Amino acid sequence: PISPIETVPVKLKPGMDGPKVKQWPLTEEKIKALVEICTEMEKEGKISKIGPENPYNTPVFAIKKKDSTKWRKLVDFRELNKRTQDFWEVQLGIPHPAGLKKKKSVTVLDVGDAYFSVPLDEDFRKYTAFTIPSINNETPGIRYQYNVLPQGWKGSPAIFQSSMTKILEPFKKQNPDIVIYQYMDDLYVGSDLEIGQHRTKIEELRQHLLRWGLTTPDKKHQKEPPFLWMGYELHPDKWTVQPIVLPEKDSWTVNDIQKLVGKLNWASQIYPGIKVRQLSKLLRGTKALTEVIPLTEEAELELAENREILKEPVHGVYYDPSKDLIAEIQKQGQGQWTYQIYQEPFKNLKTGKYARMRGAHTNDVKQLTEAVQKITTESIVIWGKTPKFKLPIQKETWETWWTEYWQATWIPEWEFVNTPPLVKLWYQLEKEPIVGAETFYVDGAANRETKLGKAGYVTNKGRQKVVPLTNTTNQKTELQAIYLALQDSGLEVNIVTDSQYALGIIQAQPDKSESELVNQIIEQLIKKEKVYLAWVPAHKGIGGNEQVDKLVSAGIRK
Amino acid sequence: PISPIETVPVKLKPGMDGPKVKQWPLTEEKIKALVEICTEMEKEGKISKIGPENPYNTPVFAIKKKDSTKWRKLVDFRELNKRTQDFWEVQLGIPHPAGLKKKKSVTVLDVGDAYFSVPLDEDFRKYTAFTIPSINNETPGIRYQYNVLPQGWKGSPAIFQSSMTKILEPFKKQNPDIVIYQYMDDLYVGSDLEIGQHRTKIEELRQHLLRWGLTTPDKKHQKEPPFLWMGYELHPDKWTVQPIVLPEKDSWTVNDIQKLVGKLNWASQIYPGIKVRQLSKLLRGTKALTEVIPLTEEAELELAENREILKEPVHGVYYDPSKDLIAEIQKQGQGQWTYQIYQEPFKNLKTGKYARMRGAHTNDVKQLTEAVQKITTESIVIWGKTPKFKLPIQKETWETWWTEYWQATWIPEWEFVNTPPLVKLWY
Ligand SMILES: Cc1cccc2c1nc(-c1c(F)cccc1F)n2Cc1c(F)cccc1F
Repeated sequence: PISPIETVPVKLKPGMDGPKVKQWPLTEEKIKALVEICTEMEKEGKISKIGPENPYNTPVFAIKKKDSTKWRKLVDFRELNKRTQDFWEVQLGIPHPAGLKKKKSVTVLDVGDAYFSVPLDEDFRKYTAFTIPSINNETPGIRYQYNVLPQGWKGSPAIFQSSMTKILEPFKKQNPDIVIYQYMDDLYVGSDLEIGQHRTKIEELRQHLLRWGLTTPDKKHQKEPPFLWMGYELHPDKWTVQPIVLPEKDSWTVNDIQKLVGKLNWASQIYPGIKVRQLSKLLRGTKALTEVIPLTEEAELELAENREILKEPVHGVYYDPSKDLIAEIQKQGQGQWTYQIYQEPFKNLKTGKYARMRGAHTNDVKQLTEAVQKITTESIVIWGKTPKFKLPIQKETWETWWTEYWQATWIPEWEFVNTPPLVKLWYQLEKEPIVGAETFYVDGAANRETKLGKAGYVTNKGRQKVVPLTNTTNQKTELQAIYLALQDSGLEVNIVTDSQYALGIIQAQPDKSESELVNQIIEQLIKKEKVYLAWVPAHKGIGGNEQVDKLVSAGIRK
Repeated sequence: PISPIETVPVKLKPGMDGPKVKQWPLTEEKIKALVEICTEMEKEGKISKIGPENPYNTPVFAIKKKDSTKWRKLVDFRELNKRTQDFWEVQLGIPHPAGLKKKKSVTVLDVGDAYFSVPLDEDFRKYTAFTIPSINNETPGIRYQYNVLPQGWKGSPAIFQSSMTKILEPFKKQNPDIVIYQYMDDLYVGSDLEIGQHRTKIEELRQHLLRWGLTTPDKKHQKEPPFLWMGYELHPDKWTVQPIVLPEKDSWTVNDIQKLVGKLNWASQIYPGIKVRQLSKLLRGTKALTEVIPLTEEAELELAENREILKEPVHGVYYDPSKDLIAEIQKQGQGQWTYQIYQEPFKNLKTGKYARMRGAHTNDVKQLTEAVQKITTESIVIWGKTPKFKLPIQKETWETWWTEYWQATWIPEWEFVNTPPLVKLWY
């Protein structure tokens, strides 16, 4: 029925006008299909006849499926929607199962003919006029306009939710122990009453809605838990992701790898361990959709391993405000981190991962702090507060690093949890030129056009080396130089460079890079007792720039 | 109550439409405070619940007032300000008194409550809409729009200006020496009197306003022996820019001079005209780093000379009111942060440093929030406008904690840097 609800005043974008789209006459097969429907809708108030004074029109269609015994009126509003004002975005935020609080009893209620029960703003009705096409030429023109929320208009979900929320208050004002969640046309009612005293309330609510014209066909609220909503499987005391069936193909198209990674990410919010490192690398293409991106060998062990974890289903629990929130993080591989949030010993609230592809060079600690940050934001959205962290890092390691890092940082309450691998700084640079230690004046340089370069050094003791390199850049050579010095020096060395690039990468104390050169260099530093790096202005002739920068003339010059 | 006043018609800057900014997620504690504050505002007719036909949005936050007595709602009108006030910088602009910086003492008084009594033009309310968020997206969000001039919107002071100038007359006559400047929700009061006389004319002023209606929060360092300096008193005298030191040594090592050739090679961008001609030659050999090599006289002539070209500033001083002020901050050492305000790179209109060492509130984010609020207050005093900061911090960390140590009623424009500065140790 039509509710005595107040109508929300609607309006067209500034300087626009009602649609005037053209509708192709249709098979007289479906012109009778419509008339039957519209006659029943008109009887019920939903629509009304007016076409003389109504200069607008929206196309109307008709579709019937054997998966039914009747027809279906369908109207294409996409032109009216183009000229209808904006509304307060319905809801760009869905709850997350792990943040729902333990309830004793839940009951979803379907509220079907939602929209046709809510009136539409008198002044806007005229812009909804559709026209039913006559048999042949016997066209007097039968046209109707809506008096309620149209099934595909832009403001229907918003105006419906708003109206439903006002209908509910005089009812939740009298029934304080009942909590209600709105979603599309579903009402989920929750409470802490004995299932007996609960079904009585659900009935009162049904009668309340019934007085407002809204029907809850659900007699007794006959909906079935587990509830399946937004890809979730929700039980009365546990939730989980809906079944994840990873296909088994012989050849994978770039599109098949996506849906694959898609599911693997979705499942990661509760299955500990899922890995996406290699199945994700593959998609490094410029123009591809069917490009038979050939599955690699490492990407092959990954897909198998996730299939193994997906083996036995896992469940997570709901939230209890009286307990604490805790999140633990452990290092998975290189660049990958996993974590779980819980209130108790072994029943996770939710799971998750964090990977870092920020260019390529980052520090194990910098990554941990980032992981802590990503979790913190999530907790704030889901539970309204921050968890206590359990982290595989010693208060000393951490403090040494933040105290010396150029960026300001923060991390809530956290405790150490000894669990390998353990986060730590594999090497520290000295802050003062070492005395007695040899001094290497390092230099490198490549020819951009030819890709031929050289790396070298000259020490104070007269030691010299120059090695020719092919297929290189001014940055590989600049690091090759530092690498040669580290290779020919004793356990304590003083190195001088002109390169701000190389000084930065190393000062950042990286550990397991996506470059074997930097890994070769890292492996050296760790082996050294004391290393001290220093930087001086590139092309402004210094000792290093005059001696170490002239031996590079055994190729290209100027 | 029922105090009718014709409303000043406010209009958006043509072409532009109302704001639609996303509301950051808030903690339950802060949400509870917002709904309590907001419910009172609604009984008093200050704000009204709105429907879905209003698509606009402006972020809201909750911050603690002085001493942490109780919560305060802070509306982030940066976007709305940019869509309006930029042309309420023209139509109802408020002139900036160039002598406020010369005063010996400046107090800052919160005069924001005044606004809540002047009704806002009805066709503009719509644009002030804000949403108190819901935890975990369980409920829609409570939605309101303002019925009266709001507090952090630059049009409020532009409109109350009339009432202000009037209320203040009797006092500007009895006190022609004292400079008074209004910025957003604050009154900036400056004089050259003694800190004991000044603090006296300030509460004289407080009572004059109160005598006429407006209110203003009280101190704590006079009657109840409150361990705190909460009532802002600045002294634009001690303000100076000389963090550019050169190491004064007796034993010059190769390392030492190398660094010096470096700092001097950077300084060379700010002050065209200082070169390392002679120093960049005593380093022409490939010697051990730690090998003393006490400068040749020619060098000492270049070092001595440079030690000076610094204290003598560049042209630079060209404050173009048509440009924006940019502020960069660099985490220095332990509890120390340097900063530079400019409009064109390497042409500093001002430089400084800030410090309250990591011990009591040994937090990084807390210091950064403090330095951002000090650098801003200074800019309001000297140029009558706030700067856009380049904060060395991760965006999300900052968006999560800024509002935990924030004590000011305005919010500056900001952005984040991810690349280390090699402008770090050079001051
Ligand atoms: C413990 C529990 C398990 C399964 C579904 C549940 C649930 N609690 C609510 C709930 C709520 F948390 C607040 C108000 C009314 C409620 F019914 N819903 C319903 C529900 C949601 F609240 C969100 C998404 C799906 C859903 F089924």
